[PDB]
Amino acid sequence: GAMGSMERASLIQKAKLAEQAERYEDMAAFMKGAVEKGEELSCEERNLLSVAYKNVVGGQRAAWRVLSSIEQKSGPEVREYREKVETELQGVCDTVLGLLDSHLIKDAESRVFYLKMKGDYYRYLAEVAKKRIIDSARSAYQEAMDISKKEMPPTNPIRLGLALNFSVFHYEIANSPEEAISLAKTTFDEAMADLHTLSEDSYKDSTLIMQLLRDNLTLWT
Amino acid sequence: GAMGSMERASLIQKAKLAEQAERYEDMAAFMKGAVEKGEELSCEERNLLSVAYKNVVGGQRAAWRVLSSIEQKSGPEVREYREKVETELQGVCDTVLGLLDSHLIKDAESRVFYLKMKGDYYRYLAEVAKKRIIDSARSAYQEAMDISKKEMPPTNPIRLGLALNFSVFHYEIANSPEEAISLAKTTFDEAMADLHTLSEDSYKDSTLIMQLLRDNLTLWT
Amino acid sequence: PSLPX
Amino acid sequence: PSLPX
Ligand SMILES: *N1CCC[C@H]1C(c1ccccc1)c1ccccc1
Ligand SMILES: *N1CCC[C@H]1C(c1ccccc1)c1ccccc1
Ligand SMILES: [Ca+2]
Ligand SMILES: [Ca+2]
Ligand SMILES: [Cl-]
Ligand SMILES: [Cl-]
Ligand code: NA
Ligand code: NA
Repeated sequence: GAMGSMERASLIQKAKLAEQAERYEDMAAFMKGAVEKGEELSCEERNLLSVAYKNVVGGQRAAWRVLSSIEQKSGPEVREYREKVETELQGVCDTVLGLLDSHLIKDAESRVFYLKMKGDYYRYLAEVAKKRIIDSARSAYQEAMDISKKEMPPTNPIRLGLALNFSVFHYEIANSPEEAISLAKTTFDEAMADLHTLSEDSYKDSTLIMQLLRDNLTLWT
Repeated sequence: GAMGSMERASLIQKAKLAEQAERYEDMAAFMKGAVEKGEELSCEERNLLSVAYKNVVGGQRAAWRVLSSIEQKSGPEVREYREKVETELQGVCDTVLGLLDSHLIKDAESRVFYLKMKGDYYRYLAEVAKKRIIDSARSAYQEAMDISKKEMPPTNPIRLGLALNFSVFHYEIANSPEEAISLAKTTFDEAMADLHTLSEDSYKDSTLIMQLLRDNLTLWT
Repeated sequence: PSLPX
Repeated sequence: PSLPX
């Protein structure tokens, strides 16, 4: 590995510097090297891995949507460049899914965290695809839902975030707005019903995500 | 070249798509390929080359300043990563200067345009260096000034932009605030004195840059 | 409109 | 505070 000679702690340190510098490609490479040391990631380290790669693919997805939009309005130049960006985007998704399967997927919260990630990056592959991909995303999301409902409180931010992204999967990908609405409403309603389970160290993230669930419900209705 | 098999017109077309997608690395690679076809760049194409590479190094410079600031406040991790970003930044500057010397530097406006670019990217190398670099920047800026004063009107945006960046060179690099102020004031005062030379196809850029000259004068005094 | 980060 | 673009 390109990061094989660097100590794990230095890779984490440099991932944090790259974040401060908004160098998310470097940040993703440092975290990949840390994962490849073979040790589990702490909560803080999981977030760094998520922040790093989600920013990389985010920029690629935004670029792909622009080029795809230009392509629909319509020489081979637009298609060719859209394909170039598409292939690069698929490469990053394959890298993340490879890390998840090879190192990270094996604590309920951590298991849900990584299964949510797998559903996200299969969802990103489905946006440009197929169905062999969507069923992989659903299977990952669904398994993550099963664990979170049994093991984590209804206000837990990982549980809430999983349901939000899973509901987006139902709406945008599966074209199933009914399942997207019921899930988002059930998630929000069950968080409010057991609002007392908010945690002192994560309530800001819980309330943030609860509001984002409400925002999507407002749009979808 | 990586772009050797692609037609010049398709490279220009894809540079414009990359700009729309904010894919400035791709945009810079496409324009480099266009330059390497050996034909002169039009006014529109010159701006694409400038937009592309200035955005690439801009992000690298911003990252370098963040890491350098962290380094001054202070393990070898910060220095090492700052050096990594520094080396990458120097690579892009060497690429641009290579294009300028090998293909582009040989119309008064175009000659000033490319000599201004050379001064900029030597200035960027001087920010991280030396003096063998600063004298190269000054020599490029000064030669560009000589041409613009003889060949171009005082409101011309390339002439104005050259003087603004050259004044910044005097202030931030050479630590010569007196030359920076007199040049910025002379440039602005001579633009106002001959304000009637504004061109129908570029007056928006002229007035924009005149205001930026005034803004810097306000700060420097 | 997925999870921001 | 150089030329923006
Ligand atoms: N974006 C930044 C932190 C991780 C990510 C989400 C998230 C990832 C995995 C599971 C649940 C949520 C996020 C977004 C906002 C607030 C907290 C977490
Ligand atoms: N930034 C975008 C267009 C080129 C560049 C400058 C500039 C480059 C070379 C010579 C003079 C100016 C610029 C900035 C604002 C408006 C016009 C040009
Ligand atoms: Ca209750
Ligand atoms: Ca006059
Ligand atoms: Cl292409
Ligand atoms: Cl490094
Ligand atoms: Na090793
Ligand atoms: Na060729």
